[PDB]
Amino acid sequence: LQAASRITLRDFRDDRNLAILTIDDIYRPDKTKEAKLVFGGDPEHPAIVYLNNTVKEFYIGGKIEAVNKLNHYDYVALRYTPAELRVHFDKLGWS
Amino acid sequence: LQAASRITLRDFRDDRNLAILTIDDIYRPDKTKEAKLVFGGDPEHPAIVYLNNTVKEFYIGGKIEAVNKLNHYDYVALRYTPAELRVHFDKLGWS
Amino acid sequence: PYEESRKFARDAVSQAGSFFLVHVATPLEHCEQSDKRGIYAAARRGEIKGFTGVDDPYETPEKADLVVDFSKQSVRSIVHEIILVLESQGFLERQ
Repeated sequence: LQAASRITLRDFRDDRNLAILTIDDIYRPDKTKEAKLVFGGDPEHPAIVYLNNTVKEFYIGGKIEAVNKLNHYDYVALRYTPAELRVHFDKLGWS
Repeated sequence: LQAASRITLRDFRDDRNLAILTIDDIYRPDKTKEAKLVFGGDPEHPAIVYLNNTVKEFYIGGKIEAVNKLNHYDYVALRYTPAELRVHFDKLGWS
Repeated sequence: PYEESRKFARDAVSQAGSFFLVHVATPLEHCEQSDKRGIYAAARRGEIKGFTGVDDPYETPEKADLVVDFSKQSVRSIVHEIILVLESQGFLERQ
């Protein structure tokens, strides 16, 4: 992986390819600062425990290209994209 | 009005501009042939009696360009375009 | 992989309720090409003995209640075909 590299972002539930990310950069974020400024700093804060124990060493940044929408098989009728909700509000004249 | 003429198609219910028809011709239909082979014939038939009494002497051909959707204020939830219905059948896995 | 087995399961289960055999008839080539775990690869090179499709047979179903192809149809569409059979036999008379 490297600047300019094109990677595929796969779904773990069903190995579906969702998008191609084109790498801008590959950097080492300082998690202590992230945990401090964004989440408060408390070591027991969920987001922090997650940032310390699950998040990996580096962050990959890059514009995204969409190939497929994630697949959900539950309550499709309640799942709205911002475009859909916008079309809906609009039809009913909701302002 | 002659071929190449750009007309605005208006909605009588609210005087909204709906489509712009760019003429291809302005011929005058054999309302007898039509009414016989196309609608079966018989001088009574609803379409025939409409054809003869309400339809004007000549038809104006010409492809169309969409300028406004056409405002209905009843049962918007039940009003579907072929696009809308195709998207719905697709979200539900309907084959 | 074997007709004898599937027939057994069908008879065992029928004693207590209904049984539906759905043959996910996805073609082998498709399965191998999409294999992202290298099991077909290993089996091809002898790292695994008698692997179905490679060194062991797959007795194709003959009277499957429903035949599907993961290469030709999406999952929601396949799930839905299955739901349609159930619906049509009165199993799903909903709440």
